[PDB]
Amino acid sequence: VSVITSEMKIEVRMEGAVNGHKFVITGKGSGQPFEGIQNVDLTVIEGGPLPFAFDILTTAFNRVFVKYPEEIVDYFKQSFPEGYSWERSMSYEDGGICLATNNITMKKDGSNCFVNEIRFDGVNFPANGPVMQRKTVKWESSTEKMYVRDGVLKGDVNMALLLQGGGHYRCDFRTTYKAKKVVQLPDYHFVDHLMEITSHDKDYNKVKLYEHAKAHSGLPRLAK
Amino acid sequence: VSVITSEMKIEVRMEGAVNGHKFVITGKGSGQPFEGIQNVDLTVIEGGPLPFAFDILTTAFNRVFVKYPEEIVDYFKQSFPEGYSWERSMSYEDGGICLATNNITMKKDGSNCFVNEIRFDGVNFPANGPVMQRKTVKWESSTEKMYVRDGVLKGDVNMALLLQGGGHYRCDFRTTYKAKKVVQLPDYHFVDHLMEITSHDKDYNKVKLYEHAKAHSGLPRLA
Ligand SMILES: [Mg+2]
Ligand SMILES: [Mg+2]
Ligand code: NA
Ligand code: NA
Repeated sequence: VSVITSEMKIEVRMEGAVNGHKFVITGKGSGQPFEGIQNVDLTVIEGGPLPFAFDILTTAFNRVFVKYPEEIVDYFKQSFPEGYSWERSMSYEDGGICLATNNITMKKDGSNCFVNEIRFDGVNFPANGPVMQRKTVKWESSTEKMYVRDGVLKGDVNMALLLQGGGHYRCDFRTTYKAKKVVQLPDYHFVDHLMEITSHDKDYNKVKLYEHAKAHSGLPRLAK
Repeated sequence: VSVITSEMKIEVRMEGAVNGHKFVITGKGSGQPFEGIQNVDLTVIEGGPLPFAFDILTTAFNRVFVKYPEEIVDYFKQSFPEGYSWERSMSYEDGGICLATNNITMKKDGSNCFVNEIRFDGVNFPANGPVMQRKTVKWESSTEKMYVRDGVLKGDVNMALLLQGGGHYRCDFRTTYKAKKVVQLPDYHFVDHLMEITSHDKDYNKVKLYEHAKAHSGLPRLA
């Protein structure tokens, strides 16, 4: 039985370090689990102004916000109220690499709210690279590949940051999703994503995000 | 001018998380910079007993402890008293991966002591893997390849953990060393390492380490 509702709140707190630079970011937002859309307003409370591209942090700021068709098992909505946690490695093509974790649960009060405890760490970003030079524009849309492995769910996605000077900067995502209770496991499937920074101040101490995500089973066998 | 001396103290504090499990470890030790040897006694003060193999943490607990030949530029000893920091990615063959950083400096009270601030994070370690099942025996010796890249020093090394059931579990290290001041840069070279846990209690809440390291220029051209 699912306890998810159409309108739910989001509370997040991220603590981390990139190339040794420590920072803390908090935020509040809301989302529509069944429509696969969400928003969050972020505020850098420690470590600002960040010396690296804020874009590397955005996907860390919940697959429960995905419109899942009836035919596909929803690993995430089943996991609540207890919730689930995820672990992720984000390997950039120039050697830079980030690891992040998020422990998600719903508040015990009927406030329909998700609480997110996030840790984010990145290292080996070249001083003259697009991340430390803040030359990123946005993440392109993507299609995450979902598959079960040893009783848990994995999601791998080829990501790409559009650069200011044109061209792309690739990053390979490897995520492991772990429900806090036994839930039905889904067959191999996909999750399309579109996420962007809808607003931000000069130094990105204030950032607004938006994401739209939908699950599917890939292209039909027959054309048209 | 180097301010390094033959006998120096070591103080370390590591804060981290592996597969979401938080922990804090502190330690005290000593080393001989010129002989390339060092020891450290570690104590898990938070998060114990650790659910993962302690071996994944040991290389995080200073390349200043390497016997460098006269003919090879020593990037590390030159950096003090200011010091240097390092960043490292440790990619295991089964997908597990760890990142760590260490900010190293010398105390300014004349106590000949290195202070180390370490952050360690690991994710994607399979529940049935040797790390989460604590089936590791030790790290084999190694030879780290040192090369300059964009004004800083990189060190890459093929590492391997001997497993209890026999066989090895490989990990590729990619480290970036950054001096806090301008120092002479070295030519491509190598650093041989031998590190081991010389003592530990049942759950590894108490662990003693030892490392021996020496730099060199590789095999001579002639046999
Ligand atoms: Mg922008
Ligand atoms: Mg042992
Ligand atoms: Na399914
Ligand atoms: Na040299």
